[PDB]
Amino acid sequence: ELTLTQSPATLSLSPGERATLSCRASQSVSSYLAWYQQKPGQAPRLLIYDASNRATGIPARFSGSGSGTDFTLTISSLEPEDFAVYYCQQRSNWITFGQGTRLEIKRTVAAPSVFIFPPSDEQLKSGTASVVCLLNNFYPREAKVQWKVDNALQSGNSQESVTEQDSKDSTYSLSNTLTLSKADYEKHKVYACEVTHQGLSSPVTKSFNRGE
Amino acid sequence: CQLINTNGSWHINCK
Amino acid sequence: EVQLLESGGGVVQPGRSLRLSCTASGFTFNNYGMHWVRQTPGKGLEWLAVIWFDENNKYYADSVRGRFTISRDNSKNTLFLQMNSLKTEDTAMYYCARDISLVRDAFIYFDFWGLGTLVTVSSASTKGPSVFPLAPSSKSTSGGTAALGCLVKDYFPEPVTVSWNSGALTSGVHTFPAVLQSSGLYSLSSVVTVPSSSLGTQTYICNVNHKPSNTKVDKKVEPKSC
Ligand SMILES: [Ca+2]
Ligand SMILES: [Ca+2]
Ligand SMILES: [Ca+2]
Ligand SMILES: [Ca+2]
Ligand SMILES: [Ca+2]
Repeated sequence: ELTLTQSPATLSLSPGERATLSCRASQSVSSYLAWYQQKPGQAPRLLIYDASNRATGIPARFSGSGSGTDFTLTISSLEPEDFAVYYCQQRSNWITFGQGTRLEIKRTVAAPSVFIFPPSDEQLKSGTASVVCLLNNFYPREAKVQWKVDNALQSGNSQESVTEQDSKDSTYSLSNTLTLSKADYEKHKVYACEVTHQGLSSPVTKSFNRGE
Repeated sequence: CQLINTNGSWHINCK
Repeated sequence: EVQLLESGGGVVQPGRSLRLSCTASGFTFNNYGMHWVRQTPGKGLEWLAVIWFDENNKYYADSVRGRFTISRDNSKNTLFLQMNSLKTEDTAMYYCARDISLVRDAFIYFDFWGLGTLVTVSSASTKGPSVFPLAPSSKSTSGGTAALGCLVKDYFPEPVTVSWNSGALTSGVHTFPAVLQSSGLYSLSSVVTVPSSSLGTQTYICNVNHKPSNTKVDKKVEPKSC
């Protein structure tokens, strides 16, 4: 009944900068609003409730403001432990949460190293063929991967996943896997992964021909 | 004290 | 130190039951409202149920009302969630959470959370992964850099662990989050980048261990000499 919409989805900043996170409610919630922090593999932690009331033990650099439909969490000066996911939460009508704003480490643009891997021979006698494309240590995290079978764009047959931000170089890596039956794998011979990323001047293509 | 939900609205009543 | 610890999660099939426990210490349990909240990567945090000071005073979300039952035993400082008629979309991390419970000031906010217990609802059967090499190809930059890895395919449930050379090679490894395929089985890749001509000499082993199926594999990855 009340939807909380958070923005931005991702915020890229450095230690010491000011962070401003927004939460918008689909109808007024007065002040019945709370903010939570969550780090990977950990539970959320209460930061603010009743829109601006700082929870016990929460440092003073966290503050909340707003009322009605428009709210903001401000972190006055970021510390490295503050990089995490943040959720708002409403209790004016039942209980709902925003979808979260992810706070990540800003760094210079870095291009992905792109590698393509044909299916192993041992997998092909099982009768299925997976082609793996790896984008290694790139930044920012936005990147588009597209598979071309005999220079035909693929659709609906591949899955990808992305690493958490590297804690030493602050890059991301992405692995994308193309699943085909061997029978349809043997119909075609060139297989290509074309990746588009801010760090590459023009889309890069890494490929192989089947049987090599 | 009893926790009450009325069409989504929360309140506590104590007798 | 307030503490909440959930147990009872695990793998179960659609239509079956499961009961979660949440043990409380470090505060006067019977003075606080208590909640269950779940989280999925796909749709985030979802509140499920509340029980207040009186143990018969409860409310539920629409999507679990009548299938799940929240209860508390205050003599044991324990909170429970009875989960009947489970569906695949009940797969989540389930959190125990304490309500701030300040009748005069603020309530229906979650001032302490547990560690969470994982619930997987799935028709699938435990199955060890097939492990296939992601071979370092022979068309990479001599005097440069090359990537190789292991594809850990079709296993269930989570987790698997992967190491390289028994843990003596960690630098430059990325082990990716598993993805759930439409088969209902998981698949995962683990890769490592190393210099280019130490390929034809150096031995690279991925050590995959899937404890639910007691599958332990050490796969040797070797170049394709095209
Ligand atoms: Ca305060
Ligand atoms: Ca990482
Ligand atoms: Ca109200
Ligand atoms: Ca509901
Ligand atoms: Ca208040």
